[PDB]
Amino acid sequence: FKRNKHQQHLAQLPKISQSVDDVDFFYAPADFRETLLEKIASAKQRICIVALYLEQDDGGKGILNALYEAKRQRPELDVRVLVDWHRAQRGSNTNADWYCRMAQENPGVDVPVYGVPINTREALGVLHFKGFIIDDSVLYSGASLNDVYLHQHDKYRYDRYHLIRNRKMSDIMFEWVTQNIMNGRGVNRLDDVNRPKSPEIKNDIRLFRQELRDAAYHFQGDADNDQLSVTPLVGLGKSSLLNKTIFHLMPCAEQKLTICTPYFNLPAILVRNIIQLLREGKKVEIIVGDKTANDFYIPEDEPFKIIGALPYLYEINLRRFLSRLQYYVNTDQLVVRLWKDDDNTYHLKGMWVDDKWMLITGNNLNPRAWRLDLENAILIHDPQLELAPQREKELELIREHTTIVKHYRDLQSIADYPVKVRKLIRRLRRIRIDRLISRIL
Amino acid sequence: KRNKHQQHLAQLPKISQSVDDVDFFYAPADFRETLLEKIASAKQRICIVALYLEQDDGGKGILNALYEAKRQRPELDVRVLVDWHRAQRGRIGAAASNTNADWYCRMAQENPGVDVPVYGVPINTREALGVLHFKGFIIDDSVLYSGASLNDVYLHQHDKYRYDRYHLIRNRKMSDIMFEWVTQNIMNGRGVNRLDDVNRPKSPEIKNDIRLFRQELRDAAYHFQGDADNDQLSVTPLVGLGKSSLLNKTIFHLMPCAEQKLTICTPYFNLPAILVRNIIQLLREGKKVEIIVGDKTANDFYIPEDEPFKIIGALPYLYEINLRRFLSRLQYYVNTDQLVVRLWKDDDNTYHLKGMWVDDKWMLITGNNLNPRAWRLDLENAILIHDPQLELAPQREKELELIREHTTIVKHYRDLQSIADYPVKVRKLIRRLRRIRIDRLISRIL
Amino acid sequence: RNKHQQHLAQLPKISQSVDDVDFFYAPADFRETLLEKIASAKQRICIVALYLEQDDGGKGILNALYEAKRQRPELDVRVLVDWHRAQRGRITNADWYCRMAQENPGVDVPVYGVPINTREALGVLHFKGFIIDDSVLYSGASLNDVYLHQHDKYRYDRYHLIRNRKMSDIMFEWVTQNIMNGRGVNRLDDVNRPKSPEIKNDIRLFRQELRDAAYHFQGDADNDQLSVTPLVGLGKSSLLNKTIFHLMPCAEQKLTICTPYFNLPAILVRNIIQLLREGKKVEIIVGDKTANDFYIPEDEPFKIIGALPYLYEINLRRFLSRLQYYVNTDQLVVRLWKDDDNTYHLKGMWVDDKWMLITGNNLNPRAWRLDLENAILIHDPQLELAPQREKELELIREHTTIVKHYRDLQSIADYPVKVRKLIRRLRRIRIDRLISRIL
Repeated sequence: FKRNKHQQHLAQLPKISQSVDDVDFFYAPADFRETLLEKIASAKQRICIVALYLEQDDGGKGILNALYEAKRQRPELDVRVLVDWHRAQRGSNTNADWYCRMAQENPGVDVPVYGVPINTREALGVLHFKGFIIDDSVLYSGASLNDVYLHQHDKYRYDRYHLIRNRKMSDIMFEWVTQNIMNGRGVNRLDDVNRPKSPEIKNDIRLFRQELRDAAYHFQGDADNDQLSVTPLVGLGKSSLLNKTIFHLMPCAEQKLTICTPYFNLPAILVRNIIQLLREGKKVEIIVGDKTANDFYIPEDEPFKIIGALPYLYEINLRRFLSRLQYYVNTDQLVVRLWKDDDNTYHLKGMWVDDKWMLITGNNLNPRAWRLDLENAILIHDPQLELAPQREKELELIREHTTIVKHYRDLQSIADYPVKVRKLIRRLRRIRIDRLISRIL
Repeated sequence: KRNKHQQHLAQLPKISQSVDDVDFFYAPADFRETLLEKIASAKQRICIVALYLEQDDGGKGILNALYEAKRQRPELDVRVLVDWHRAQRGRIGAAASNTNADWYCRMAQENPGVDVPVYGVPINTREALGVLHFKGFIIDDSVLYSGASLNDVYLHQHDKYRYDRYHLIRNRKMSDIMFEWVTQNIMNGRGVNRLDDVNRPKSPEIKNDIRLFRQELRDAAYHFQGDADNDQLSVTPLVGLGKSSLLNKTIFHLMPCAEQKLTICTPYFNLPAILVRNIIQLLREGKKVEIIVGDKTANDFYIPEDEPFKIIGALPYLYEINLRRFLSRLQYYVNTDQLVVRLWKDDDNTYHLKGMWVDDKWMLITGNNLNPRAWRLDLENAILIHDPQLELAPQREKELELIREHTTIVKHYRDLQSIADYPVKVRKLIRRLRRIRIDRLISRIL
Repeated sequence: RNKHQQHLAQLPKISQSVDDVDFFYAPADFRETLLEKIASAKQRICIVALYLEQDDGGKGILNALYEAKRQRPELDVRVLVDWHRAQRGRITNADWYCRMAQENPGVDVPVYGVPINTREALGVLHFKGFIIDDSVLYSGASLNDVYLHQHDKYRYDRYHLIRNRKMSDIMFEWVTQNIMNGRGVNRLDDVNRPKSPEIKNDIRLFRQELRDAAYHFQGDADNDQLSVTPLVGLGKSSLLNKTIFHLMPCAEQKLTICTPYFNLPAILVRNIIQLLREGKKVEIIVGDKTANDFYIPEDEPFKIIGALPYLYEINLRRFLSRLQYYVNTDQLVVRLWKDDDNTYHLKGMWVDDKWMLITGNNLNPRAWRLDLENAILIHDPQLELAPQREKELELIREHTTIVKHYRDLQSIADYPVKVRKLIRRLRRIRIDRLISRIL
């Protein structure tokens, strides 16, 4: 009788109904900045800002000042900021130190900044939960809050920006954050000068992480599969509902799958899916950054550092992949795009399934995100093509700064790389550490 | 003044039990009929846990009786739980075909409206590393407890049988504890998946779910308050996974409490060293030990010497080698009439007896094969009957009478064939295995 | 469920094996069984009776007790009887208990007197039970010639042996704590035993302690299996009395009652009438006046006490009179037991085929307020005792006439002259009503 197990998974997802008028796309980091400030000013009930980090720079200051200002003008407003515990406490003078100063320089005005530790050490888990919850809306982006993400000062970091007004969804997400994160073990205020040091809360974090391993949104679906819907998703570790949905989503492409990821480093299981689609005669588009649009890339004139080898390693991944699937490139089934715009940086994430599904997420679609980090998403089901104008405009602009790679040879090989890079990579591959690196970054 | 072993048993929580509410059955056919009878007359719930439920006449009989009872009483809570991996393959070496899970799907389609869910329990990511050896048919306020799975031979459909043990125990509290434990830990556990769903996942897709599930199971135990002292008839349900389970500890402590005699049934003689050490201590203390195992020919992997030999048909021989090695070392105790080893054999019927008798006072009924596999890898359970007043004596004795009826006593280890006496292909295979020391590995995984 | 079934459903119940319940059908068998169990006892013998008489029958039992204690000095032997009854003739035993103790030095068989009230007429020890190891041999019988059918004349009672560790423990332990170690219990084998007035205040405090002494134990058995529930009570609101009250309305088919002296309290009569109205059946088995132990043949010199059998007959006739309609519809059946000059002492209650109350309770106002009473309640929902239940009722009925009409019972006019005059005198001043509340 029934459909294949992949469509079944998606058909039976709980779905919240959504008005087309209540979904607003933004196409540029500057618009995103201004929208965030506007919504902070006009907020009436609550502001919940979850980000990887909020930087002690002009961009980040702008946001924190706007938060203090909104709380001053409406002291009944429920303002919370949640960032990664470990990231906020490292580069000299840290963000956490700055959050402390801010709280002292603004007495009476209550703007709590909580640090979420997803694991005992940064390398083993970070807060990749995304969402600015403002009243009945969620402004959802992969962006953290700093100069480049907000396009202060002339250089930018490209992300995606969607405002979704939806009482039920925002409640579900606000409430989930309240119970599981804010009131979770081992969450600790970063605006407290006496905040513990990581070792002191090590055991709290272990128990916290286990609590998170099966924390999921719980809500009843109110929408069928014939109408515009949104489905919030959250996950930590291999068997999360998010990861399962990402896995099942890809095979439902009857025509074409599109993927954005900053660092091309797909887990094997998602690669196998890609290859199956290509074999079934479908289309697959993959939009990644050029090595030079990576934020770790160091110009060849400057002093080379160890970390500036990452963009090269991601290129090697892309070139190996393309190499194996050049046949499908030639049939115009597989399309790989390299984004590049002077020395601006690329941070696009997401998944398009035909014209019907749009995953917006913080998920970099790499092994790290699949096991270690706390990830979330919104899954937009648009079976009636109501978002078609905006979907198409967004893809138009994403592609605008892209080259299509028509041949794996168009990508530089290790031989073409600078000498220090070349030596480093050969050393790494000798002892097989390249494989480990790709599982932790 | 009590030794640590008796202390362990004295302090076990125990549920009280009426002698009138314990019914033994002595033959696989009676067990079949009793199961069908209880399915018909069930009023509230039927929970069938088995290793497998086979797509054969015997298994069909049972599944049809389940559908029929649910049709006549739609409020009845019917569940079937079998091993995830076992349900999705043929028997070993036989021509891969339609699996049980495929059949469970057909059944559900051919009986719309009638809700008889069949769940697959994966105890580990691969069959060889954990199977569902939990046992129990929970029907209302009773548990019909056997080692038997549901197929032709276990149920003595069609003239050939597989000998197991069969006890019906009516006890509200115990059945509740077992029904509730299954509900929470298994049925609602991670990585349990319906086998009557045509779209059921494949093992690799749920691999991580199964890993987390197994860890949850590693310390899942019955929790209940004992209502009975050590002067009255009691039952104590036990469940375990892995070396330090409460079951395993109870089995370990149980054996030394034999003031007179310990009796053991196991299908495959392959005792872990720790249980062997206990046996030897009993023999040294001057006590008696009876061990009832199958002859090699009563093993279900045994292949008649006329037929084409296959690799798997070496297992009965390996179990015999284990028995012969054991007896060899303890021949002194055989001679003093302390150690008694029995070989069961009845034409080409097969032997699947499990359990432990401690004097006339304790009776462990279990699915536990008492081998290293059961000790570490599989999800095992039991009921421990404490009968300090000898109220079950008629039935206990009748059961042992009939078990022994098809047995030879082995008076000398030499009465067992040596490798030299075995068929040529067998002999060559075994010598090859022992050369590279794989015999030791085999005995820890089967 | 209605409140009556609910009461019974929620009673704590001890499980019981059908193999461990043995009925006996005749007083002689009961004697022999008692002696057998005394011989073979290994741990304890606790004999509670109204009295143990200084006659051949009673001697037999006391000698068997001394003998068993001689052969096993570690055996815990106790005898408990009524304090007041043991220290008088019929209308003393204690003196005899003293002699026995002196004639058997070294052998420790203590005889305790239990006073349930300061005067006999206001409370007697109607607790019943011979507790022997893990069994209770339960009868209404005291220990004397007729109860034990020594010497050719007998007193009909009921006899059940129930092997059950838990129940016997509960009963043995309850006796230990509440009676044996109770205030105002005193040894009757002591020549220097106090006189009632000296312990009067002890008895008052004792009685108050007894007013809410009840068995405390956890039920181990559901309502789908054979069970036993020990019950004990003193006074109107005891658990026993409540259970007797609730038991009767649970009869879906038929209620059977034995009582030696027909003198039901009004509340139990009202229940009976409700059953009859609901269309159910009620069987009542009592003694003929001549099977009463106070009955004096009409040739012999009449004495005041020999009026009691007549008063019980008047009660029966008044009851039947009011319910003759139900006699006619074959719902109400009244049986008179009579076997030459043997006497009748049957007590109990059958509810359908499912419940059997065995008790010392005469089901009269005295037993309801004044005396220390107990019982065992057998629940047999699976009809496992059906052979024995039916055999017992068969033999009980064997010496019975069915009363088909209240007029078949003699009226006061038909009674001997001295009786007739006495009764008319009593009813003139309304003392008949008082008598029925104290005997």
